[PDB]
Amino acid sequence: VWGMYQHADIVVKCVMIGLILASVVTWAIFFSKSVEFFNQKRRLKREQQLLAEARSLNQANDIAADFGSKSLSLHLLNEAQNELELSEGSDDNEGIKERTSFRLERRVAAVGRQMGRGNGYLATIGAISPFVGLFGTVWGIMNSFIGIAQTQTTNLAVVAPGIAEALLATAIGLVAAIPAVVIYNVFARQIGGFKAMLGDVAAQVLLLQSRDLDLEASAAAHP
Amino acid sequence: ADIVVKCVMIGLILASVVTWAIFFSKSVEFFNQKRRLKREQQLLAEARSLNQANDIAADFGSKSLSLHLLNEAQNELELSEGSDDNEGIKERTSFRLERRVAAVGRQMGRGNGYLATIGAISPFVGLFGTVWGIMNSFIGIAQTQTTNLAVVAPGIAEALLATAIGLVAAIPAVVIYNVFARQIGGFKAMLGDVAAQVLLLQSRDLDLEASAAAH
Amino acid sequence: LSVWGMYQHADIVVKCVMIGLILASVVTWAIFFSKSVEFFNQKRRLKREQQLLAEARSLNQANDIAADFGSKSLSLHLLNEAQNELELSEGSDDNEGIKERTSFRLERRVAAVGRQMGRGNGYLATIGAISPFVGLFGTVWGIMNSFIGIAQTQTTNLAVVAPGIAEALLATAIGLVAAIPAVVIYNVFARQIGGFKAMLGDVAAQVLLLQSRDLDLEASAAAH
Amino acid sequence: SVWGMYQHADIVVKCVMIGLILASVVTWAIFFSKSVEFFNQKRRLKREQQLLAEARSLNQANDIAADFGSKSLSLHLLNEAQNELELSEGSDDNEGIKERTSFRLERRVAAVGRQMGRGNGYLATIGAISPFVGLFGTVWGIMNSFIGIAQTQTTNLAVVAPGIAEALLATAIGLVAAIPAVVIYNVFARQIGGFKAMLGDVAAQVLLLQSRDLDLEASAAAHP
Amino acid sequence: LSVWGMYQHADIVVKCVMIGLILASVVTWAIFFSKSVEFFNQKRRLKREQQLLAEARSLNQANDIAADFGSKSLSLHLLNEAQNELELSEGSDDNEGIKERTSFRLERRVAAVGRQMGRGNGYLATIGAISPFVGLFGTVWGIMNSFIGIAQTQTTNLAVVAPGIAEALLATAIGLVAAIPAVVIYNVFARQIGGFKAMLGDVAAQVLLLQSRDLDLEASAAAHP
Amino acid sequence: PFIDVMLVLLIIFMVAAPLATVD
Ligand SMILES: [Hg+2]
Ligand SMILES: [Hg+2]
Ligand SMILES: [Hg+2]
Ligand SMILES: [Hg+2]
Ligand SMILES: [Hg+2]
Repeated sequence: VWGMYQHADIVVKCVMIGLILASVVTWAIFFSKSVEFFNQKRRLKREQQLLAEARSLNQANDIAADFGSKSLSLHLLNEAQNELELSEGSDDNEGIKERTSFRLERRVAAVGRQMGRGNGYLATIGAISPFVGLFGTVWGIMNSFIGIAQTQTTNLAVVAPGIAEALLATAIGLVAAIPAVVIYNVFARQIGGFKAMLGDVAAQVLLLQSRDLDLEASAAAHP
Repeated sequence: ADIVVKCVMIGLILASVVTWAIFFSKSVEFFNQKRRLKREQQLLAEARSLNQANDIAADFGSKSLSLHLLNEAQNELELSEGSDDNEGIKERTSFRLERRVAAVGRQMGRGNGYLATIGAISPFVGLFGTVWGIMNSFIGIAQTQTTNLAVVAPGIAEALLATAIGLVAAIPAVVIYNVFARQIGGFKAMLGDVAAQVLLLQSRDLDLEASAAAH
Repeated sequence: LSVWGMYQHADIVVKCVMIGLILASVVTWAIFFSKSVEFFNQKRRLKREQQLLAEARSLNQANDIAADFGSKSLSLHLLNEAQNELELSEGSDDNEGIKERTSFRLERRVAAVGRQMGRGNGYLATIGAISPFVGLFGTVWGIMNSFIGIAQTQTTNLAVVAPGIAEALLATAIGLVAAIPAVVIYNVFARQIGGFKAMLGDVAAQVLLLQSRDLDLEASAAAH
Repeated sequence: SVWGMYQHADIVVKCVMIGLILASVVTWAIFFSKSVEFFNQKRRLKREQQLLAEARSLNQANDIAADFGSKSLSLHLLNEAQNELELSEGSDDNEGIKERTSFRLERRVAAVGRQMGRGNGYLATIGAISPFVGLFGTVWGIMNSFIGIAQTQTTNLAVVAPGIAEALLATAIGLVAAIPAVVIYNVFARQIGGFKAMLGDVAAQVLLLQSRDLDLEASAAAHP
Repeated sequence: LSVWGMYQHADIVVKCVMIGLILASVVTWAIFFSKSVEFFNQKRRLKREQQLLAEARSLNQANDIAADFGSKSLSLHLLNEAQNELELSEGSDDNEGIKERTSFRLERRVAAVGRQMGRGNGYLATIGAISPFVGLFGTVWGIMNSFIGIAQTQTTNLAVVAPGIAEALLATAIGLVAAIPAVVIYNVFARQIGGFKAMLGDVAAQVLLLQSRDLDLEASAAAHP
Repeated sequence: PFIDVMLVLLIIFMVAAPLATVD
């Protein structure tokens, strides 16, 4: 209760408000990054299914023509094409391919690091919440022994408020701790899988570019 | 008694039910696919070419994994028709196969997350149950005037059962998780071996053919 | 009191926790001893074979030094694997090719050997994982039996609570004796398996070097 | 009384409390010093990357990066690439130049990391043993309490509540010293990770420019 | 009684936990001191060798600068390994090969030296992880025999059992006193061994760079005489 | 850093179980 929980201490009330705030942060993160993640994943799976039919790189640029300016696959395809324009006139294809991959994979890596922004918060909250709770309980039963030292009435109605605030400290510690760690683990799984899917679309682009460079260089030799 | 403790315990029991459902269904999956892959590898051990491999695996079944790898190598050979660079084909083929295996790996471990978290957080959700209980009891002794804990002892025991159930729900989840990790390990190993065979056969044939048309 | 008494003196649940944890300790130490003598053997003999192959200026000299090693020897398996990739590739003009396929095979074998060495690590890892939970379940059973004692006797004395708490602390003590050695032994086996996989990798590197050097010297030697 | 609580403890628990307070002091000093240093260096690097993203060549990059002052990292990377082009003057194999440049630049980035993590070991260790030092405070304290109840007989009236309260204050301070160390260390790992990532992107830009320019130069002089 | 008597007056199991934990602390300090003298000598020796070889610019000059670094010197061993790969490869026309074969050699020794530096780190890590838990076993066994004691006769009046609880908590105390120094020593050994592996890696990279540059400049210089 | 939860909870029951009696 508002009068019950506010009764008899400062520090323990502060660990209580801190841990409940931590739970709020975990759940706010949860909803916002949830809608973001579902949207972007839906879009990406659509784009990969569409690009699976491109027999070349030009066909890919046509399938991705309308994908949108903020789309990722248009960013990868644009990176490959821009590496073809900057390398215009080079006799070494074995090089071009290299320069493209280095670009593309790093883009993916960067997006990976852009996915894990804020996951540090969930990790830390789930990490220290049982320890902050544990400090709450140790402070509580410490206040209990202080209580039996003042009045010297020994047991058992004097120890009770201290034991109460201690078990409340552990309870709040677990309620903040568990959802944070579970959500963090699902974010590890999903960030892994999404980073992988992005890797798959990038790999499609790299393959198309390499194959076309080989067919072009080999096509004007013998014929 | 109370409310929260019973919901926590029924939650733990539901978690135990999910543990056993995963146990049975994943058991059937891993055994079937592991058997199919073992057979397919023993059969492909007869391959002296890439064409002989595409032939041994023609009827392996449409959902076969080895037919998917072999079909990927062959498809990379067909899409590259007219290329003079054999060092190219090899690369692209490896890259393709290297995705395949990973994807299949990621699809076998789709469910282990549930077992892992259930076995990890089950004792702690149980502990929350009992701590809420004993907190309600000592809150009880802080009203009126009391002493002689024998009055609140049953409530506290009832609380300790929540942790008991938490641990009992946790144990099968943890053992099952470890066994499924081992099996996925062996499976990723086998799938990797079949992919490695396809890559070798392709590389060797492209080398012997390319060296034969240099003379 | 003493041990056997402490067993026959206790509940049925703590009886099952004691028998379970005692069994888990037994398997932990058995694994330790058999895999310890085995690992000592494998490292000793492998180090011997590496010393012999260290004199090899040529891959043929390696196959000759390794002629009589053992039917199950690891170095003979690596040299035989290189030989098999040279034979399957016979007549190829791309040596850069052969080298690739050879390394690819050799450095897979090592990894596979690792997974066979860790064929037993699953048990130790799992025992160390569940032993504290089984012990903790035992102790919670103890303290619960204590509060039942204070519920019957309506006493609150120390001697009605004593049996339950003593049983709980028993569950904890045996819980630690089963839990700790599983974890240290598991980590020591990870450390030793790492060193073994590394050593085998070094022999593989010797084979790969000899092959690459010889192929280069042959391809360069006939030109002229 | 806080002064009385303290005066109730022991000389060992006193070392535990003053020790934990000192450790908390050093963690906060580290936080402020390396924090200002790191923000400065990060903002500088972000500025430089934003500038160098527009360079269509390597001469254009060396020109845009003119200064940038001195101690800047991008000028150090560009200078390493330049030094490898100058040492290789007269080499016809461009595959070589390229290779060598990456080997240096990559490795340089790693060194920067090792200079960023110098001193973070302190935070890791303090956050590692702080709960253990507090726990030692409490167990030593409560041990003194039980010895106290041992030499005086009948029961213990109020005598050591405060001793026990002070032990529990030892664990409380132990956790209060431990937690900020661990959180600070984790933010430093995350930020250092992102830093190595940005520096890695600049190094990669230099590498790309070098490769593209050497290829276009070799191709333009491979036909008139 | 006092601490010494409290040791001599405790149970046999708890006596063994305490003596064991002091032994672990002894091993902790012996390891600390010997590895300390070793790592400081070798680290600043290597720092010198790196500073000298930074001027090599040749790999003939590297062998010459390192001509006397000592028969146990690490840079002399790496330079000799590259040279030995040049001598065994005499007559190879493929440089792309030599470089490869050279690198594979060098990067193989560094790791090995690294793995020899971390020999014994298992003890520090294991002692720092286990010692509080083995101590915890000591006290839990102690208070367990105590509570077996209070339900025998069966007693009350807590002041009669207090010596047992004291002599048990001593075991956790000793466990922590052995545990903490192990953890600190292990952490500095991890970081310092890291820096050493890095420095050795820097010298090896110098060797590889010099060798590559020589092979390129020789091959290109005798291509257009 | 992990068992410390279990350690301190077991300790707190060894502190609270004597807090139980008598008086
Ligand atoms: Hg507050
Ligand atoms: Hg319900
Ligand atoms: Hg039984
Ligand atoms: Hg101290
Ligand atoms: Hg002993």
